[PDB]
Amino acid sequence: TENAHKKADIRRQDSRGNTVLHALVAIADNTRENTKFVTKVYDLLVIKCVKLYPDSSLEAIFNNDSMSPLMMAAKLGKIGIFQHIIRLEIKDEEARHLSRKFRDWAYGPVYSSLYDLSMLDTCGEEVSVLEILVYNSKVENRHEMLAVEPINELLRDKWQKFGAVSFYISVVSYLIAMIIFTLIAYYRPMDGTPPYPYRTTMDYMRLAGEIVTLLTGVVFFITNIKDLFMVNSLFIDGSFQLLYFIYSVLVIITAVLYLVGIESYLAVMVFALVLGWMNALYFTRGLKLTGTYSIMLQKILFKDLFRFLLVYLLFMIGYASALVSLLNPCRDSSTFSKFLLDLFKLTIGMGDLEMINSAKYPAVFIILLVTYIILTFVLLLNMLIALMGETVGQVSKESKQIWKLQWATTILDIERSFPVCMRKAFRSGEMVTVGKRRWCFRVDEVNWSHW
Amino acid sequence: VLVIITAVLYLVGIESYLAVMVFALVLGWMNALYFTRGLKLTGTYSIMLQKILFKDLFRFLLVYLLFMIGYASALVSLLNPCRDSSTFSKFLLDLFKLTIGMGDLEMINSAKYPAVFIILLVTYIILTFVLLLNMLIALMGETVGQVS
Amino acid sequence: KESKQIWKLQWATTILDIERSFPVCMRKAFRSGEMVTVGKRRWCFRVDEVNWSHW
Repeated sequence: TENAHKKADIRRQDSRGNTVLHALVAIADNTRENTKFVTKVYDLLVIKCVKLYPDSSLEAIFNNDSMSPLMMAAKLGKIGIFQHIIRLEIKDEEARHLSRKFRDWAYGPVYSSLYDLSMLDTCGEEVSVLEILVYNSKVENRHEMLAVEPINELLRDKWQKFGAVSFYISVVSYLIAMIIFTLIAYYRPMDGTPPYPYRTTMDYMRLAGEIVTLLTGVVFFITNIKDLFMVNSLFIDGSFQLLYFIYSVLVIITAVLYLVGIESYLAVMVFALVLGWMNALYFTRGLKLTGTYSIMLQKILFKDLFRFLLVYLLFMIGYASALVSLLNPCRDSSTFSKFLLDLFKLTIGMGDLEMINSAKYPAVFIILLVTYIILTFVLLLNMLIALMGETVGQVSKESKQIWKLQWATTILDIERSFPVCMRKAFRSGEMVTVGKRRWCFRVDEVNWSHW
Repeated sequence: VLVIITAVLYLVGIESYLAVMVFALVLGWMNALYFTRGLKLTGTYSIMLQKILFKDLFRFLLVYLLFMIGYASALVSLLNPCRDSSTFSKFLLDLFKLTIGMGDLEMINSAKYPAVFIILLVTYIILTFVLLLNMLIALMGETVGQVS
Repeated sequence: KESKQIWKLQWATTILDIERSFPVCMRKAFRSGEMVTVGKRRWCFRVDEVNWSHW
């Protein structure tokens, strides 16, 4: 840096557009020794950058991906360089305007620290630190990395302002979807021959409600099966998502049955109406912030019972389609309806069959039915072993990791939902004029030492 | 529960109250078998469990009975012609029998609409089977971390 | 303890049973390790390390 022939420009990038600080982040192995000296060099360079260049700060220079060294440390999952940039308080008094941690007032036992929300909550900027902590970083250390000092309180800021509001809208917006469906059901003409001529304007009004009700079930149906291939118990516990799925299944079944021409759609249609008002009983919990261990369990409960239903129904269709292929003489195209009807009844145990006479081939019907029990009984035990093989070893760690992660994940999805006008309204942090003014955040402390 | 049910039935006018009345009498002398333990002072881990067992099975019964009343009251509303006021007694009687599996029904003929009756009954199993697993997950999601 | 023992054991157990399955001709093909001429040459294996001590 200081020489007599030619100096070294600290601001110089590379072919990757990275400066001297970014290489320090890239080698910052989260160990004992390596987290030590990188904090020494990081303080050394920036002060030297200010002393040689008072106009520009070395942190300001971005990359080919427009990344600060603080922005980069979230990507590569670095902690030691992360916790030092956040806890940045420089004694040099010339590189002071870029210091991060401050001391407001020190009335004895109570210290008033002050962290800047410079890049943590980018209100009207491109991309934030906190967004990369949630949306982009795939490093395991993101559970620890959210447990740094300001972000543990920064996430509690916008949770207190947006959590109670967004939850109450979700309760009302579900009630809107129910009252629509009540007006559909009780105002049906009910002749016995569905569908209907949709020419009456006062019947055209309730016709619009089928667009609202059905497509809401369709969106919930196709996104979750995509989310399976590719349980937010904060608001509503994970038992609701399975139950609302069963609500979603019965709607699209209902939509078929009056388009087939069978007038018995009315039983299923009011059936889901009973559940939907009784699904509202999960709204009475309020809001949950303390993580239990059953939260990770109910994902796998939803993961495999949906697999349990599809392995059921494909087997019932497949075995029914199998038995039609045995029929070499003509057989009739209406037999597959009668195979599948007589096949569902056996699993329940109705015994109201139409084709299959168990008195005809008894020694075969039993040994298929006995093995059908054994197939189903093991798939039930695959549920319990997958739960017992989960609640033992590392559930003591991960259930307090994803719960912290999902709590941070949802509140930023709420943050993306608001427009840019309402974004500036409930913004945390205050303007505190320090130096020779910024949007920093007030943090309280209590300490009995340091006298 | 069986006492207040008993008190209704001889005020309705139905003389079959006598079965339920002596039924709870059998339990009450057999409930005395929990008196033989003595007194417990050492805490086990099942003590906090049995609160949630009582917490949710009471919820499990109310989510049952409100669903049975609600679906029975639903099917009366389908009846646009006159229907009769005594049909709701016959809907609810023929609806309890399906969950047990008596098959002694009076109105609902499963031979009439078989493809609908099954897929409602299959989904009725799936509704009940998950609510049973909500018991076990709430117990397994309790006896691990901080129950110690 | 044991679930992270037999899982390590069975992971090693199966891959050697796969190794017994190939003939002697295909055995030499995907052989790990390299010839590094050391001394006054052998089939050794390269291992990386990272250490900030030892200066």
